[PDB]
Amino acid sequence: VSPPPPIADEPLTVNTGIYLIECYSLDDKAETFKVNAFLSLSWKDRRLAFDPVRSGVRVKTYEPEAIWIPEIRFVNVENARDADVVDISVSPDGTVQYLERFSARVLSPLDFRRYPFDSQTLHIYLIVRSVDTRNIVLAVDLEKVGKNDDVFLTGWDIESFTAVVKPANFALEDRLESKLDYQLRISRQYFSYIPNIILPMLFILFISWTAFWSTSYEANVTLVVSTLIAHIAFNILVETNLPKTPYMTYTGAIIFMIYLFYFVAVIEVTVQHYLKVESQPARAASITRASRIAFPVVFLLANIILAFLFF
Amino acid sequence: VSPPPPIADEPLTVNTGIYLIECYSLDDKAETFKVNAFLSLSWKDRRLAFDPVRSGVRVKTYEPEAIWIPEIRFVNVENARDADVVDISVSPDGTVQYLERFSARVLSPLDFRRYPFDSQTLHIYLIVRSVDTRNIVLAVDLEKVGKNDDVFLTGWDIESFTAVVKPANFALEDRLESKLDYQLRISRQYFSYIPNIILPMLFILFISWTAFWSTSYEANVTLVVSTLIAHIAFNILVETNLPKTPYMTYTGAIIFMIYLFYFVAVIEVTVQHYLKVESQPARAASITRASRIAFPVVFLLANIILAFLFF
Amino acid sequence: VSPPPPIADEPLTVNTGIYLIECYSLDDKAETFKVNAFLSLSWKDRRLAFDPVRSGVRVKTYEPEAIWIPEIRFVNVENARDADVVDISVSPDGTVQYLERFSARVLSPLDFRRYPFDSQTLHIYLIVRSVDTRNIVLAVDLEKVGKNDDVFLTGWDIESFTAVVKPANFALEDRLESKLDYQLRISRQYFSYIPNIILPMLFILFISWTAFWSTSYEANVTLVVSTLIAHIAFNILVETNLPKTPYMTYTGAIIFMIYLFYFVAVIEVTVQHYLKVESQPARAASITRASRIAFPVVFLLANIILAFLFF
Amino acid sequence: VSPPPPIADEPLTVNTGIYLIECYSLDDKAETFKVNAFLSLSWKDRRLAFDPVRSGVRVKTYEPEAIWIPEIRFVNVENARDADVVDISVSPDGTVQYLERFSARVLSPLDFRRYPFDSQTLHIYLIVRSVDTRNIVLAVDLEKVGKNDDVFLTGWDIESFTAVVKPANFALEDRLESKLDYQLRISRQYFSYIPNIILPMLFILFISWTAFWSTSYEANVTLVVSTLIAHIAFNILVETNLPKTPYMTYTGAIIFMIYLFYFVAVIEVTVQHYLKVESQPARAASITRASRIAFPVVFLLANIILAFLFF
Amino acid sequence: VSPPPPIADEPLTVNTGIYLIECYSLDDKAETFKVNAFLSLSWKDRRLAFDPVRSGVRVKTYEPEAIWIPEIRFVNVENARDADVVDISVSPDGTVQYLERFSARVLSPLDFRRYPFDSQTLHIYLIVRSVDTRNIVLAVDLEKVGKNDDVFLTGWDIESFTAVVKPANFALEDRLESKLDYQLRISRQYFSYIPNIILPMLFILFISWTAFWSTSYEANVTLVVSTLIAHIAFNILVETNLPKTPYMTYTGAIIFMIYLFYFVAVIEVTVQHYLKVESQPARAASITRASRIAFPVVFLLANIILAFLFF
Ligand SMILES: CCCCCCCCCCCCCCO[C@@H]1O[C@H](CO)[C@@H](O[C@H]2O[C@H](CO)[C@@H](O)[C@H](O)[C@H]2O)[C@H](O)[C@H]1O
Ligand SMILES: CCCCCCCCCCCCCCO[C@@H]1O[C@H](CO)[C@@H](O[C@H]2O[C@H](CO)[C@@H](O)[C@H](O)[C@H]2O)[C@H](O)[C@H]1O
Ligand SMILES: CCCCCCCCCCCCCCO[C@@H]1O[C@H](CO)[C@@H](O[C@H]2O[C@H](CO)[C@@H](O)[C@H](O)[C@H]2O)[C@H](O)[C@H]1O
Ligand SMILES: CCCCCCCCCCCCCCO[C@@H]1O[C@H](CO)[C@@H](O[C@H]2O[C@H](CO)[C@@H](O)[C@H](O)[C@H]2O)[C@H](O)[C@H]1O
Ligand SMILES: CCCCCCCCCCCCCCO[C@@H]1O[C@H](CO)[C@@H](O[C@H]2O[C@H](CO)[C@@H](O)[C@H](O)[C@H]2O)[C@H](O)[C@H]1O
Ligand SMILES: CN[C@@]1(c2ccccc2Cl)CCCCC1=O
Ligand SMILES: CN[C@@]1(c2ccccc2Cl)CCCCC1=O
Ligand SMILES: CN[C@@]1(c2ccccc2Cl)CCCCC1=O
Ligand SMILES: CN[C@@]1(c2ccccc2Cl)CCCCC1=O
Ligand SMILES: CN[C@@]1(c2ccccc2Cl)CCCCC1=O
Repeated sequence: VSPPPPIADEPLTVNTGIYLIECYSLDDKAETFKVNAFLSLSWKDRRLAFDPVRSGVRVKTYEPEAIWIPEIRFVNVENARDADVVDISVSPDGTVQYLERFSARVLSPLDFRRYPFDSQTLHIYLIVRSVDTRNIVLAVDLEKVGKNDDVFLTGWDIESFTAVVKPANFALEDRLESKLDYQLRISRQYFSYIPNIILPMLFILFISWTAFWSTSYEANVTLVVSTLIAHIAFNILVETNLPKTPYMTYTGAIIFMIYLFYFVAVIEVTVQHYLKVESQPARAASITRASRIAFPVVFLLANIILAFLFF
Repeated sequence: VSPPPPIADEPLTVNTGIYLIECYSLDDKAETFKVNAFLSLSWKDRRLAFDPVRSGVRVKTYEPEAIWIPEIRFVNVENARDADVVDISVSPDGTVQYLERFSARVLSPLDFRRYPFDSQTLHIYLIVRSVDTRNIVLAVDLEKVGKNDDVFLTGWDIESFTAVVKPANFALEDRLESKLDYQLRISRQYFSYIPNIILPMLFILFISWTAFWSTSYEANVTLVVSTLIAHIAFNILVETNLPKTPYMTYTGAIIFMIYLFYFVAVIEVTVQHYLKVESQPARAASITRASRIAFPVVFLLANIILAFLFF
Repeated sequence: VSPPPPIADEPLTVNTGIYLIECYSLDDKAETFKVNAFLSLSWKDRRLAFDPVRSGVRVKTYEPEAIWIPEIRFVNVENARDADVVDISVSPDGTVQYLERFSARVLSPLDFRRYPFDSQTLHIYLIVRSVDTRNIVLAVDLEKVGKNDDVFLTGWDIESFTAVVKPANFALEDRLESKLDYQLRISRQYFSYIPNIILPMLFILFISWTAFWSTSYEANVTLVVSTLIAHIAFNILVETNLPKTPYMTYTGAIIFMIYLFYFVAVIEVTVQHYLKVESQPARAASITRASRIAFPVVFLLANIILAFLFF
Repeated sequence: VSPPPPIADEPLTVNTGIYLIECYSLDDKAETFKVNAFLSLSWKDRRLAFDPVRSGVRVKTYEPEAIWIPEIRFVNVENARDADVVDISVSPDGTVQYLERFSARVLSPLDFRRYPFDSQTLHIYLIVRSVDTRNIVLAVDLEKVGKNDDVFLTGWDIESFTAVVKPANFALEDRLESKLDYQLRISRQYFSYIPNIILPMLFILFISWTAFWSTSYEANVTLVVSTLIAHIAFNILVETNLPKTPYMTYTGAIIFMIYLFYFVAVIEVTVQHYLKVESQPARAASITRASRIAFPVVFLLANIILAFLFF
Repeated sequence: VSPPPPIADEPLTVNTGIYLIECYSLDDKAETFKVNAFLSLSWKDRRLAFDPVRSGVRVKTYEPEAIWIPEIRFVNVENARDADVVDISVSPDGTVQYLERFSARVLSPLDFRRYPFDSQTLHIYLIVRSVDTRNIVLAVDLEKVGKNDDVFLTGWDIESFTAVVKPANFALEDRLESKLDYQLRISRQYFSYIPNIILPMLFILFISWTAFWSTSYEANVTLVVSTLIAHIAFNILVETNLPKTPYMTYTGAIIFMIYLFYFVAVIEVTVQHYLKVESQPARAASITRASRIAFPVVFLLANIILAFLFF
């Protein structure tokens, strides 16, 4: 239990590898996911070397307390991960192969700008702090980095899991720290949002537009106000599935714009009635006649303009 | 505490058995259930053999630290299960009988396509990793696999609990791994969904169709829009009890279709009024007269077509 | 730490007693409650006997590790209970008095058929597994079974706490198991449901029936549809306080029936208007006149019939 | 580790003191709060006495395992409190000063009758069980009982924290138990309920009363039914912030009464229309004219009568 | 394991430093956030001093049990923090450098008066209790106080993290206590509240004001009551995101005021109809004509007055 000293003054390299067994619980509001994975570590501790011939074994086993093991920690987790050591195997030249299975709740932020058509890059950061008698550095053994074929992140498609090979070394409170960037890349499954949120929301909007083929204020006011309410619901529904971003989300813009198309419609519906009461069904009907086209056209127009600004 | 070595080079076979004591908390959104069960392990460690005559006992007891026990783990769990060792009993020939009682939260995905008339196969996967001095293989002792008669999974009927006898062996990071597939088969209890969701949803739809026996736009608009709102509620209610699937669920299709039957009805209700205002109660009433049949018939028609595509 | 051997071949009897200190968190959806209680155990381990005269003490103390203690476990709990040993007292003849204070979350199912006028029998099952060198059997020391006068289960009245004196012995995976049935009997406090759910729900229904003293379709449709909506709310409110039962609950029937009385009312309201438009205020008014009596009488009739089927 | 024996046969007195550092999470539905406090214990164990002169120290330190410490426990907590021993200090005459810092979730019931103008007395009960070789009794060292000035119970005003000096001694399962009653006295902060619940609820009610200055059934029905719905919302909102009491709460009565004033109003609104249709605007208008006064006066009357029965 | 004694009678100074790694879960209702940080401690324990020349090391390592470490605790946390010791490094003069990584849930109250345009000062209080053989005092090593550049508090902007250098010393139950005030300063990200809550709420209000350009009571009542309902929703939405303050929040005032502008509008809408029925379209229309200006002007007026009182 003290770090393997340098036959010189080289920094000690620890080889890391993560193999995801489960991803689950990608919580958008909290911006967390839960992982369940193999962590693999490898470094040379010459003090542990031995003879295959004399000792008679090709490889020797140790319990974690027996030998020095590098204090590797995750940077962006809620709590210290729950780890369970699975195997420590030393080879004759003093090469250690560490293997734990852990579970942690990771805290990587998401970009909601293109929601629900967004993609994310999840981050799991490995870090290790250098000790007083030598510098420890992390490196990625690509051979030991992966994920099993089952790994299903409910509601998301998993594109890739890779590590940035080059550690970011830097100084944190006196000693030096080595940080590795594992990257889980995912894209949201947009399908459900279509029949659940987007279409219904459009339907109630279209239903509102039939007031342009009506002359009854007593009824138009009921069409336009009733649906505006239904819209409010969908609005609230959506913003309870989402963290409060300081930027504007796509679904948020669309949802907000539609408020305008309701307010303008209530205006037109009111203007039209104001005329009819003053005996002007002529002016009214010419406005009402334009609305029937102006709305769907300015809508299908502005949506195009949003999509542009967003994709 | 080191694996029983081979009188040859055979792999060491561990015999497994799971006996469910409780299933509970089948959470559809998270796609998890909680289990509370006996895990039973059995293998031969010849080093532990003894004489009944001399030693005077037909069977000897050991504490878990005393002997080597195979590191068996669950693949698809949230966290390492909580286990409590109940008994370790060694027989004269060096046969070990291990028995723990554990509880875990298992993570097996569900298929919602036929919801709420769906059936699921829950999976509990046992795995064991081979050590450096021999290969460990899992096997199923059917005699030790079952569930007690109480085991009640609230809201589900339990059909069966069996294991696939043949382990999937494969290589994971250097060493070989042996994985067993225990399978809990359940079918959802569809009853409640009938008076709680399905019928009410139909009733409000039928109530909407009485606008076809009315000439009052001021009222039809109130019938059709008011119920469309009630429908929206049921829609939201249902989609908060369900994970966001990238496929279409039965209840989801039915619920989405009904939106169309609301939008078409608002159209007809509007068309009819447009005629009456132009003085055409003739054309109107002939359309309105067809609707009274076309709707219920196209509905009862399309539902049949869905059920088909789904079952 | 090995079981007291038989001066013969009798099974070892352990005397149990549970004394509830707290019940709390009766969760209807989950069908669990949380308990906080004394567990008391007593058995004879002759090896522990001693002389009062020589040893000078009337009774001797031991720490749990010092002596063999029977592995007693709860059958229907979420996780192994949290226990804290309070006292172990051995008397001269080798009689042990064990006493722990534990807390567990128990998993006993409820019957909702008569909800909210229902009563439940909660179950806490003690179990013990026989060891290889003798059979262990549980028994109830009634003197040590009870609950303190405070024990308040929020929202429920506690009728009784008793144990079934006769253990169910049976064989589970090789060895024999002894199971005791402690029974907590409770009845739901129905009062609040009256002003919170039941009356309001009736009031909105009665408010709907004033359409029978009206000839205005434009208004009846608003009365009947608006209240049907309010009803839907109460329906949803109630079914979020309740697990999804595969049987029909009382409140559920009542709530479902009322849907019918809304659908029929919308029919009558429509029929009446259809006549009036065809110039038939005569036929209309004779129907409308009957409704004013038929409804309240068929309602008060059918409710009686439900109560019957249910109580 | 065995209790200090009596130089006679006196019971051993343990002096207790609680000093709250944090109160937080007063959960009305669960009737729990969370505490974070100093527990202080003091008793005489003569075996521990020593000489200041020879030993050279005015006071000696011990680790909890070194000496016997009385098993003090909380009666009304969810789980055994988390404790962290801060200090054990023995004085020459064998006087022990124990000090832990703990946190627990306490389970004291609340009285909602005057909600939200209610006050509560929270209870923390210390208990200790007598051992076989002498009787232990609790007492309150007032000097060591208090709370820091910060202690802020979000949404409540803290009036006082005191202990009932006289322990309740009694026999529980063979041995004698000593129980102390610490009492945290709080009064609810009623302010927010005013602009959030009470006034809005009144406003929508007043808005409903403008139907008394209207002759339009088509509109009155919309005023009265629409607001009755808004009221239902506030009702539901309030009863989800509150446990289900078997008695009647103030806010509950007020909220329930208002249902009546809606049902009567719908009646009057209907009666008035019934007359007008029979050509009787005379009778109608005389009723409608009374309502304009009868309602506000019978309301402001009945509220006074409730407040009376409740305060 | 006993405190370093004074070469005199000076108090022992412990140097503290906190370096935030994660902030997350700022829960407004509970008034808590979760922290994940380095705690750094440093003090002189001369008993530990040694010779670099003889001993051959520039610095020596110890496990936490080996040496005396000051019992530093957080004042305002839910539970004793989870700590993991990262390093203990002793320098020849007996200077100790302690370093743990901890996570706690902190309990600092927020000021909602200017919500959602508010700023907060979060507090993390370190405390240490003096022992019987000397006084311990805390101090801030500024060099060891900070936060990494990632630290993202979802929905908030982080302005600063600093410590008040001067400890508050005071007496708590016999001994002296030293308390340090670490201060995390944050300002809320108000943006989202604009399109999500504030504008929608204004739009529905404006939509209500179109009743001033209408003469139809049957319709005005529907406009004004329908939107009052939508407003109620937003009100409820907002007050479920917020603790119940005994003071008035900005959003709360605005939301409450708007109720008045609904009640007055319903009055005017009623007054206008009352006149029209008495044949007075003259008086009506002069009132209605003023409203069209009075409302928007008294609104835009009063809002200015609130903003003033609040900022
Ligand atoms: C058009 C304008 C008006 C529109 C009206 C819209 C109405 C919207 C109302 C919807 C209310 C539904 C509230 C939540 O419903 C369910 O209530 C139950 C009561 O507790 C929840 O119980 C569950 O809790 C977990 C999630 O909270 C689940 O995963 C668990 O399995 C389950 O116990 C269910 O998960 C939860 O989904
Ligand atoms: C015609 C149709 C009628 C339509 C009207 C229906 C309106 C219904 C709206 C009801 C609002 C629902 C949300 C209530 O706000 C609060 O939301 C909080 C979560 O954001 C909840 O938080 C609480 O959770 C525990 C209960 O499970 C409490 O014990 C906790 O103390 C509290 O934090 C509160 O319990 C809960 O009261
Ligand atoms: C025009 C549209 C038609 C219908 C309009 C919408 C009507 C439906 C609105 C219903 C709102 C539901 C009120 C909030 O739900 C309840 O709030 C209570 C207080 O927060 C919940 O209390 C519970 O909290 C957990 C919820 O997950 C449960 O597990 C606990 O057992 C229980 O304490 C109840 O379990 C939970 O059912
Ligand atoms: C006329 C005035 C307007 C009237 C209409 C306004 C009514 C608007 C209806 C509001 C319906 C919202 C119901 C709650 O929906 C969902 O309830 C589920 C039940 O549990 C939630 O489930 C989730 O809860 C966590 C949030 O803390 C997530 O992080 C979890 O991953 C997820 O299980 C979802 O997050 C949550 O989005
Ligand atoms: C005329 C009848 C009235 C018209 C309709 C009445 C209004 C009905 C709309 C009320 C629905 C309000 C939604 C509540 O669900 C939300 O769910 C979110 C998660 O899905 C919550 O998120 C938060 O939950 C904790 C408890 O509030 C917070 O402290 C957490 O920080 C945050 O994650 C939000 O705080 C919580 O407000
Ligand atoms: C698809 N995931 C696998 C798996 C990998 C690691 C742990 C568990 C599993 Cl079930 C399944 C068996 C072949 C190997 C493989 O990749
Ligand atoms: C129905 N479950 C049982 C049970 C099995 C295992 C553990 C507890 C239980 Cl009460 C009940 C007693 C007979 C044996 C049996 O299968
Ligand atoms: C009512 N419960 C008591 C109690 C019993 C056991 C534990 C705590 C408590 Cl206060 C209160 C004191 C008299 C004895 C009794 O039954
Ligand atoms: C107001 N609470 C104090 C406090 C008391 C105990 C623990 C922490 C803290 Cl802050 C603050 C400093 C003066 C003493 C005091 O009462
Ligand atoms: C921005 N935060 C950093 C960081 C600091 C401490 C722990 C983890 C990390 Cl990731 C990232 C790498 C440069 C140093 C730094 O401040």
